[PDB]
Formats: sequence, C-alpha cells, structure tokens
Amino acid sequence: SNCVADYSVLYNSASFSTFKCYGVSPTKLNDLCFTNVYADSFVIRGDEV
Amino acid sequence: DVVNQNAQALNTLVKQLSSNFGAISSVLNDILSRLDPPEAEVQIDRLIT
Amino acid sequence: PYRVVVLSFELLHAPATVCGPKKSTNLVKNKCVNFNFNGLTGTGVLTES
Repeated sequence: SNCVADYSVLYNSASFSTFKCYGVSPTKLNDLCFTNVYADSFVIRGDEV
Repeated sequence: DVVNQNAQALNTLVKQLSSNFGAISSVLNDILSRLDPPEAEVQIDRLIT
Repeated sequence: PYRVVVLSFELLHAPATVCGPKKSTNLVKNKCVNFNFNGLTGTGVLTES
C-alpha cells in the first residue's frame, strides 16, 4: 500500500500459469484502483493450483 | 391511511434499489467499472430481474 | 514448483492507498460532467458542498 501499482508491467510477462481474477475484470485491472492489496506470495507444486 | 399506504409503497420501491438480488453489488456503475460486457451479463441480468 | 502470488485485495472500505498511474484531472464545478471520484463512475452537476 501507499504506492503506485501499475498492472501493465504485470501483464507483459507472458509466462503466467493461470492469469485469472475472481473479483473484477482482468482487463480492468489498471482501470479500477484499490484501497489495500494483500499478496499471498508463495511457491508450491504446480498441480495444487 | 391512504397517504401512508402510498408512502410505504414508494419507500419500499426505493429501498429495493440497494438490494443485491444475488449479484456482486447493487450499484450498476461499479458493475460496469469492474466486469466485461460478456462477463457482466449474468449479474446485470440478476439486477434487471 | 510455481511461484504463486494470490493477488487479494479489499475494495471500498477505506480511502484509496493503492492507485496506479491514472492521471488526475482538473476539478470543475457546477457542470453536468461525467466525473470519476475515488474510482466510482458518477455523473452529474458538482456543486460545492
């Protein structure tokens, strides 16, 4: 939080396994700007997605 | 009594607008600003119904 | 192993601390404008409160 969060820099990596949002539109990710962001960052096995 | 009956009917019709009706939210503007035109169809269909 | 970042976020429960590179505009009053305040897509005449 308390920063500028661009998602066009999130989009240009075309190596994502599953690039899908469940809250909002995935093309509207730069459009809608949030209040707080909670990133649950971890590394697990590829079939548990 | 007739005046209060008319007033209750109008105020219930007003209070129906904030009802979620099973959709994600009640206000159409956030649904337009957060979902695709092939993805907002179901929720806007819920609200219209 | 896959890097998994669960991009979770809370929406419309606080003043906005996370907004990307969306350029602010000039505040115009008393005109039937299609404004965009805090993310919401509102439209109307903006009088000073």
